Amino acid sequence: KSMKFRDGYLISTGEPSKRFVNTATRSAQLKQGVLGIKVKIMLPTAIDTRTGLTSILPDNISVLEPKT
Amino acid sequence: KKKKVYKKPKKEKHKKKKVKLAVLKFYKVGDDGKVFRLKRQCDNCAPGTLMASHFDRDYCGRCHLTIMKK
RNA sequence: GGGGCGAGUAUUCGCGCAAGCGAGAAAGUUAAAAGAAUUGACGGAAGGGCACCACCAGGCGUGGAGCUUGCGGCUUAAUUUGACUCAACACGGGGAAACUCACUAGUUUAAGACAAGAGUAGGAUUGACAGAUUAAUAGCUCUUUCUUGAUUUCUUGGAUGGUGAUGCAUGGCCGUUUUUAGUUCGUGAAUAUGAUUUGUCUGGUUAAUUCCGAUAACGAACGAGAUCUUAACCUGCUAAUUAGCGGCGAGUACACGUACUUGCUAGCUUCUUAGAGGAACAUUGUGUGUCUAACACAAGGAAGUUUAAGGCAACAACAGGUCUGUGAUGUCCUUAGAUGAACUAGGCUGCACGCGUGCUACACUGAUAUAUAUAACGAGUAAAAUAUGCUUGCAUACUUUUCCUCCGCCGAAAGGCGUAGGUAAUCUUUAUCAAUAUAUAUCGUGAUGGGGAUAGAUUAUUGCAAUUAUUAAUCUUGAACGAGGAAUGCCUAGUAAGCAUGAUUCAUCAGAUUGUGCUGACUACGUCCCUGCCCUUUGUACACA
Ligand SMILES: [Mg+2]
Ligand SMILES: [Mg+2]
Ligand SMILES: [Mg+2]
Ligand SMILES: [Mg+2]
Ligand SMILES: [Mg+2]
Ligand SMILES: [Mg+2]
Ligand SMILES: [Mg+2]
Ligand SMILES: [Mg+2]
Ligand SMILES: [Mg+2]
Ligand SMILES: [Mg+2]
Ligand SMILES: [Mg+2]
Ligand SMILES: [Mg+2]
Ligand SMILES: [Mg+2]
Ligand SMILES: [Mg+2]
Ligand SMILES: [Mg+2]
Ligand SMILES: [Mg+2]
Ligand SMILES: [Mg+2]
Ligand SMILES: [Mg+2]
Ligand SMILES: [Mg+2]
Ligand SMILES: [Mg+2]
Ligand SMILES: [Mg+2]
Ligand SMILES: [Mg+2]
Repeated sequence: KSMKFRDGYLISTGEPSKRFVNTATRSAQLKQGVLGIKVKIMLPTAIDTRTGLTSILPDNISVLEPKT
Repeated sequence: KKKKVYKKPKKEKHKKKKVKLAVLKFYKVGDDGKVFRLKRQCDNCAPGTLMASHFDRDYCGRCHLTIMKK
């Protein structure tokens, strides 16, 4: 069987999903077989760029407030 | 796939026949006529490496140098 | 009226011309039969949509012949094995002479941890010349009799290895549904039981649950989009080597500057290379549409089907494939006459036949022979091998060589011998490493100078080894085939088709994959008729559907 446990927000496709996500796989030998472990963490909007500089997200268009 | 068919018994392994205190047959000493070598000594091996007295030749068991009797 | 079959059956009585009607059991057997809703799946029910793995208008074919290659079947000592609609069948990177190797016939080996007992220095055990014996130069075994020194050997446990079984015990990875457009949550409402609904929709629009809008719903999240890589534009910016152009001299010939060779080295970036930027938004005009969301045509422009091609890929699944990729792994087998590891030979390729992917053709819009002109993506350097003292072996430089190979000589050719450069924008070698093309001549509708299967003979190279013929070279031989029946595949622009080439495998071998360039069409600008997938209503006694 498989069991999934989620929380929050996660991305799957595109180039951002390879920058902002951290992934690992491990296995544990129990008495009656092998179990696979798979962890995926999206970093808190923290990713330097290929032209290295702290980026944010390719999906946002905040509009600034006029000075008053 | 099938179990073997054994019609011929096993090839036997090589045992080495044992002689008790064979060295006392290599040197013997009388009262007169002191110690006398009974086999003969090698040529390029450190002294005391004796060689076999075969039916028609002499054989060194350590370097395999063969000298033909005639 | 009192769970379902047995059963409105048996027996008996009344009534009837008969058919039959009205009252009406028991033994035995059974865990459910039965009512109404909900979600899905299915329909030879009704509507609506999408798509050259669907069709329409067409191109080129395949299916028919010879042959190359994979799969069944037969055969064999063995012809090792997994996968069988799409989604098995030039797939397992699977082009096997040995090795690989898992199959057939033989023969060796210990590279059997550790613990306990035995055996033993008055010797546990190891190795071997000669003759026999073996395919064998495995002392494998035997005769014979020397060497060796506690490393080993025998017994009982206990480990170890295994291309041995189980993908229906698992991990990981991959394929498919599906490259479609889908999936979920908070609060509110339907509740006044519930499984569950709505939000997620009649309509218009888009490649798209993409948008506009209607509205018991108001808002959010993944997927789509955005993002990333390559291509197309820039005489504007930043640069000049292992890139070019230009500048200055000396020549060789011509015409009164042109072509080529050569020594040297003001400046510049068009050509070559590669970093940063910019550029398209449907801009402007005209039409259709609720004048919204959008669509079509024209002008400009390098570019107006999101400009072209790709990579990534939600929720949920399949008893899909793989334990023959793995010091990923559970269980079961086996472990000295081994199912461990090797060595010799053989098989995987055996041929009355059936099926899939392909290569070569059936000629004149051609075949043969000469000549002219012209690409893009690539790759490249512990062993054996060449030289003194010694009788096919030893000691010797790791001083040369092993990969791509220019050039010179020899040979019809394949190839051989001698010598450069290159660990590479520097050399091979690319202001060019191909073939379709183009020009001129011969042949002349004749299975023909089309086609090139099948056979004979000789010669080279790789390799320890070429027989069942590794590959290549020369002469000879010269089969079917005259456009392919029923069926069926791919495809909309620098695309189909035709034409060749670099890499992967690789000691030697491509009719195979995976990339690259060269020549370059016809037909549509649609539809729901066939096939497939999706949505709505509807029926259901289906839910392994
Ligand atoms: Mg995308
Ligand atoms: Mg009853
Ligand atoms: Mg029922
Ligand atoms: Mg079809
Ligand atoms: Mg048609
Ligand atoms: Mg053809
Ligand atoms: Mg055929
Ligand atoms: Mg095949
Ligand atoms: Mg086969
Ligand atoms: Mg071969
Ligand atoms: Mg294994
Ligand atoms: Mg499976
Ligand atoms: Mg699996
Ligand atoms: Mg719903
Ligand atoms: Mg330039
Ligand atoms: Mg394995
Ligand atoms: Mg073998
Ligand atoms: Mg085969
Ligand atoms: Mg002929
Ligand atoms: Mg011919
Ligand atoms: Mg292949
Ligand atoms: Mg249809």
